[PDB]
Amino acid sequence: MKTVEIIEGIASGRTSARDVCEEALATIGATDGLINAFTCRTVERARAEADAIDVRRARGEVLPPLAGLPYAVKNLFDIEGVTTLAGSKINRTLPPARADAVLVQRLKAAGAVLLGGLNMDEFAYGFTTENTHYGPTRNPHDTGRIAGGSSGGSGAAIAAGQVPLSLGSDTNGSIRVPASLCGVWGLKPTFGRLSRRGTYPFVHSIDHLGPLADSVEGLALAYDAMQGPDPLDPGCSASRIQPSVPVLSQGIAGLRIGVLGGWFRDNAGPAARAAVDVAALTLGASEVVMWPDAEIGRAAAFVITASEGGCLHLDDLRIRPQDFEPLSVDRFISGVLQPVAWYLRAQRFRRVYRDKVNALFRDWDILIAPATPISAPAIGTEWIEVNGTRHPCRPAMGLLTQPVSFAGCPVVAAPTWPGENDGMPIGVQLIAAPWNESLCLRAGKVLQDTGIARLKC
Amino acid sequence: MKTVEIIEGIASGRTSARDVCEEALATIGATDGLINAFTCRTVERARAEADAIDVRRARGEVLPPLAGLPYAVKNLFDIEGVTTLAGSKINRTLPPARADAVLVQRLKAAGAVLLGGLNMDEFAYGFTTENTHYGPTRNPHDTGRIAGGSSGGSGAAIAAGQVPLSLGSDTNGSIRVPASLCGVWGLKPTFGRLSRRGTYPFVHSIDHLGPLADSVEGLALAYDAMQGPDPLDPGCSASRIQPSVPVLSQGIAGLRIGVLGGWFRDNAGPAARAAVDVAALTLGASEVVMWPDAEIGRAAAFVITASEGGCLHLDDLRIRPQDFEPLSVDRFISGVLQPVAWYLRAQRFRRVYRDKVNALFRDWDILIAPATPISAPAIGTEWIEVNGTRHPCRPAMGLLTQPVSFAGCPVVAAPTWPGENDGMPIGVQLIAAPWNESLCLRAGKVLQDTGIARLKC
Amino acid sequence: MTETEIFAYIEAASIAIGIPLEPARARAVAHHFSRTALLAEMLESVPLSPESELAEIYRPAPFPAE
Amino acid sequence: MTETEIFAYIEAASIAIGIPLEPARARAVAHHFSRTALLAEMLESVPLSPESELAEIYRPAPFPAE
Ligand SMILES: [Ca+2]
Ligand SMILES: [Ca+2]
Repeated sequence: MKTVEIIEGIASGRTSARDVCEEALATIGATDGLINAFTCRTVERARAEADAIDVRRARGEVLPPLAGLPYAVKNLFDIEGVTTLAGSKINRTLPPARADAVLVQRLKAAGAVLLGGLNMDEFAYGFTTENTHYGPTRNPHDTGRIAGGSSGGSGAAIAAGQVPLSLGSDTNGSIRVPASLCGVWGLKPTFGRLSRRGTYPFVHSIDHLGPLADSVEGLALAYDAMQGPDPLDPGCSASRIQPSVPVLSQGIAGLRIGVLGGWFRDNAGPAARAAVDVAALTLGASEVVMWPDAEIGRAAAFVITASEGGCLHLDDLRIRPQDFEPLSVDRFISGVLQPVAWYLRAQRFRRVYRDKVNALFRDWDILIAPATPISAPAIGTEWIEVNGTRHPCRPAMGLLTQPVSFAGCPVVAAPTWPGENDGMPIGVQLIAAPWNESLCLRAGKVLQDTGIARLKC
Repeated sequence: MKTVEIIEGIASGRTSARDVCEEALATIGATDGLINAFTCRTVERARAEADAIDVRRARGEVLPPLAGLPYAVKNLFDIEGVTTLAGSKINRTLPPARADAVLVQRLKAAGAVLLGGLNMDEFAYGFTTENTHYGPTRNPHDTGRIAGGSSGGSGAAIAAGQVPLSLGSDTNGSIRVPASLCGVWGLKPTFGRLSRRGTYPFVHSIDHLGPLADSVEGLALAYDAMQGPDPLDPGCSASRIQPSVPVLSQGIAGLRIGVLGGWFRDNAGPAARAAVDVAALTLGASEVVMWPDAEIGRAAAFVITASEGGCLHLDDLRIRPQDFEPLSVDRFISGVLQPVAWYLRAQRFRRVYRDKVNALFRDWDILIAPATPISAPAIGTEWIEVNGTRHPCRPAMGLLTQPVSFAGCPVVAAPTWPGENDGMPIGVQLIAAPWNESLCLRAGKVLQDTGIARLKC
Repeated sequence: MTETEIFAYIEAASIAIGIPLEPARARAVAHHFSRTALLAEMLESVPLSPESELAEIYRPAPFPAE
Repeated sequence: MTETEIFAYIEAASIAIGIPLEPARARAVAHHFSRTALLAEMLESVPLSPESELAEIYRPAPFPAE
């Protein structure tokens, strides 16, 4: 049963928060041996938080909006008393975190109940959650296939029914990709909306944080709970709260909605195109629109990511290169060796790019693209082919996500189920101008109401 | 004639703008063959602007605050109808500028009269104005010695009595150094105060623009005239005008004024220390204060400067390295080849540095240091000794300026005349918190009233 | 850059920054680098003049209210 | 970090980015680079956590007034 029903069951007294917690714990116990989404279970904490909700309810209090809702978080998020792994072996010996990540604090204040931490590609550098140290996370819809990444555990935990809400990070696609491949909902908010404080970073210039969920209501509820300024967070630009929940069902009448072409069709396979097509038809979108400099946008993001990510880890690459993830360590090293001219040109190009994307959205409210070029490939896949072009599997999963995060535009990834496709899901990106998260969510809600976007529960 | 005399003399009708202009033109004609401050004389324009002021006076109009004041500008400033050289031969094939630099527009609107463009180290990369293409600019107090740089023409033109006001740029010292060595006044405002639009850049992350002058009043008057937001200028963060002229004579009663030690004494020679000592006594300053991480501040500025400056010129360095200034071309190339890790660490350290400097200024209003380690060396000097320690002459001229501009603190460079120093001047930096230009100017005024800071024939 | 130029650069740059690379690892690093070099070439196709600034420029402190 | 390592890096890096360097020019560039390498080493001594961010972080568009 989904987020909204869980919340209502506790709120109305038909079930206790504690019982809902014990069910999720049992489900994780019975399923995670195979799925491998969790790297730690905060059992004692979850039971205490759930009991605390039951006590508030018994006292007659008005319960907060996520009261008793179970969740879990990508293990780059600080959890009080737990060592933040960020998918690494290297971090195991660091001191446990003194406090929760700010977003975890805000979910807690909203009454949500924390079940633990989730597997990821090491240090966030990847799109497949094939972690050499911790094992791959497996796609619940077909356990020989990848969950996507780097927030693989965040996607897989929801698709397996372990929890209804999770948190992930997205720099070049790492929320949108696992949402797409696992068939669940994802929201990458505007760059600078949600506080990054108390998280292990990857690329200072591009990291975003945000929720995945079992429904679009879950996205909106978790997003509103986490909203607000944080003056101690260098990357935060949001000066006030702009609630999405009260207008979630307002619809799309009168909005200008377009379908992205060029880059976003050339790097889309047959299933991806079919998903966009049906989402476009349902949303009344028929004009094909070109995104400015999409390929160059990807290139600049790619350049800045590798140098910032790589250099962040320079001291460790010098002294303990062998303790890094073998699938990405050489990518980090390539990043450190990139000429400084590449970095500076990419940063200068980003100004031009920002001007062009903001100008594009003076004419459009929502733009539609596929989230991944294909559905989930088999674990261990080295190469994929997209419309007759070979790409390495691991970078290529983000071809369609990478340009959009570079401009910082909010995106909802809506889960769809196209027909020529072995029963596997693929997601669609609903993209809006900076600060227009509620338009993304309004569009997702229309997709959900019609049965086009859904989970296979 | 001094600034305030010129302005009042024009305002009251005792002298015409045209006559004041012809005097400056004649002085340039008689002196500049030797001093070599000017690269272009805008004779027709100067006569037209001066006549325009005399006409407004004759019409009964209220004259603007710089009415009839002659000035000139570093040749990185765009002058309408003139090709912007920025000290190079490479720029001579570029089209003439379509418009004046914004600061030039604002001086014109204030009634000031433009006499032309001034010599500089090529592309601003230097502290001595020893230009291979255009010749050295020579120190008017001893023409075998350097004027300092990169704004050498800006300092020398004032010291030779050619003009009472000039404009320069300061990235790592390039205003403060020639002010110090020529014995004139300089103001480097807060980073982001004055609009950079219509100027040839060096380091996007650190360039500042501002005036040099024959008096502290000239600094304040020119600064107020140039103040104001410019939304088309990416680097400007000043949202309103904060007039300095009305409070220039308010004094320093109650202010906390300190003397910088450590770095700022070890890299100060005997004359530099004597200048600080007398300026400190006159301002009531006796406590020694440590600037945070001064040496590292310099290092980070040095790193960012070389890579940003060098990469800005990459296309030309690829095809025509031999047409650059031989004294700096290999420094630009070194910059391009610096590891990206150096650049990113410097940018990360800048955040820490900014926090420490802002925290330091919670306890202090004004802090005092020497502007240069020594007075002007002989043209052609490759090495200097400061308190028995070798430094290369050309970078070393900015040892005391480079840390302070990296934090973006406003600085007035006040000209003083220490003993047993061959009669040569040396400047003192009066440094304040970001946005506190008027405290710097208030302190300079007390130095001027007492005769401690002054110009000489 | 040619494959030979990439090889010489990976070797010299990795030594300079303190990450010495054994032969198989140097080859793997060069493979990733070569792919990134193409993306970097694509950046050069967008014209930038000297006044085209960085996306974000330093702020020394917040501008004071009043 | 040796003289011969610095020289091999200057040569390979300059070829990689497209700046042709004669032997005497490469030596001059190495002289400046070596001085900068010391400043960079000094910078490396300052403790920075992974969460110690860049002085300026991207702003995608101004936050809308209301
Ligand atoms: Ca990535
Ligand atoms: Ca310099």
